[PDB]
Amino acid sequence: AEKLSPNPPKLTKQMNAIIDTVINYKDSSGRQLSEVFIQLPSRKELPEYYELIRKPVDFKKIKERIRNHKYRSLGDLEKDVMLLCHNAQTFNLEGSQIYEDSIVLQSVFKSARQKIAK
Amino acid sequence: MDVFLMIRRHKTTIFTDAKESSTVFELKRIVEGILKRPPDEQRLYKDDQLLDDGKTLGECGFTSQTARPQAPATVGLAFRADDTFEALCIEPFSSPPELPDVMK
Amino acid sequence: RPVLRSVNSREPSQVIFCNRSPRVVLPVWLNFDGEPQPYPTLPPGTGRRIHSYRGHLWLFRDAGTHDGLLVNQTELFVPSLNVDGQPIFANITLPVYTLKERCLQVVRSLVKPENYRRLDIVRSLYEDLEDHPNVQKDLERLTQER
Amino acid sequence: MYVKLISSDGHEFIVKREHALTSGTIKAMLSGNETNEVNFREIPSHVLSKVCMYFTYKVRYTNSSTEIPEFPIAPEIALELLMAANFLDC
Ligand SMILES: Cc1ncsc1-c1ccc(CNC(=O)[C@@H]2C[C@@H](O)CN2C(=O)[C@@H](NC(=O)C2(F)CC2)C(C)(C)C)c(OCCc2ccc(CN3CCN(c4cc(-c5ccccc5O)nnc4N)CC3)cc2)c1
Repeated sequence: AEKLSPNPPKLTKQMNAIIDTVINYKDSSGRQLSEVFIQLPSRKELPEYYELIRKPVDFKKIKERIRNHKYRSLGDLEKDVMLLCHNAQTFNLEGSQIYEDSIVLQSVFKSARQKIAK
Repeated sequence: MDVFLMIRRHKTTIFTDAKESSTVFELKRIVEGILKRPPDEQRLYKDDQLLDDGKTLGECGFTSQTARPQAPATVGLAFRADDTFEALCIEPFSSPPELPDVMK
Repeated sequence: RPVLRSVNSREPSQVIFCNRSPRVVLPVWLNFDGEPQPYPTLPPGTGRRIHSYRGHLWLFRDAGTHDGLLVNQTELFVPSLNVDGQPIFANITLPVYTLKERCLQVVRSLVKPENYRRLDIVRSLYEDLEDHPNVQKDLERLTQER
Repeated sequence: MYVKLISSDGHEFIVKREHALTSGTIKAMLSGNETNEVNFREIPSHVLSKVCMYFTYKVRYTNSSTEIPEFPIAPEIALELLMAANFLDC
């Protein structure tokens, strides 16, 4: 029950480098692939998303759980970013730009993470 | 390629259409059907320059570009009666009133 | 559940929106509840491959005046399911407006609605200028047709 | 085949019958054995000529597979054209 203590500053500095690379990423057309994923629609805007998508999460919440040390390792962070991307993929299905954007944001995450200078 | 003309004489204006490869003589046949005057009895103009039997409307400048259904091109018409040649005369349309200040 | 609505059929369908008109086109997607959703505009002559879904209603207006436009010569657009790997083409064109409607459009574009009634025209035309084109009025007429 | 349309200042506009029948008012005036000429003592030259241009534009681009262009109306004739259109029902 020492779950109060924060993550070591080097770990928080690492997570924020990865999630900033993902969110700031632009394709060769200068388009910010992550913008649609920053914040989820409201249940009244899009109830069909919450009917189907069952564990909802956006980058707003992901980068929140970094501030408050909910993720205890880089793997805990990857589990949500993959869940975010898979949520978008199962709701919109292949053939949609949002699907294919989340394919790429998955790739950027693993490139950004595989940059460990350690 | 359809071209859309506005054949004008004095205070008569004929609305008709032809093809860009249609001939000036072929307008004169269309005008003969409407005004009952054979091709020899009529002279077609495009801004003071006499038009030419045997020439296509495209070669006279009438294209899909310049003679559009919503903005037809003008062809001047003058008649010949035996030895008499009237001058080409096209009376102007009426002028519009000045804009109400509501718009301007 | 309105009669003019999109069906929540999770069946993807590629569609090519092509604005072949001189207007700035506002595509309007009809909700699953038949509610109009405005989508990003298209400059004149512009086209874009668009991902949509089978059984979804689409509608197209002038983005500035909400004048009604045509899609494949009809007012409504529904994508079929794509046959093999072939996008469905949506040709967006002007309609042949009545002479009266086109005049109303131009007078509406020059006279601000405050001065509609300052124009010295038959008073049955004041109310014609005030009947601005919008999506709900078209949905009402297009619905009652079926 | 061709019908005559006179303005208030005497200009004669000869158009196809199927073109002039675009107007509902003109359709009633015509064939109401059948009529070939119509006179309008309250529509000027610069309005009918533009009215007749709309007839050409309607018949050509109605049910067309082409790219439909905008019908142009200069500001100085919009009002007169509006009641001309309202009167002719077209
Ligand atoms: C370029 C261009 N030029 C002129 S028009 C145009 C253009 C055309 C199309 C699109 C995108 N395509 C669509 O929206 C198609 C069209 C129609 O069939 C309906 N539809 C759908 O996806 C529906 N989905 C479905 O029916 C299903 F998926 C169930 C099958 C819907 C609207 C999501 C209910 C576009 O896109 C740019 C404009 C545009 C369009 C819509 C929106 C608002 N959205 C709504 C919700 N959305 C989503 C967020 C997340 C999500 C969010 C945060 C975190 C994790 C997440 O998984 N996941 N899924 C979403 N659909 C965010 C923004 C914003 C911008 C631009």
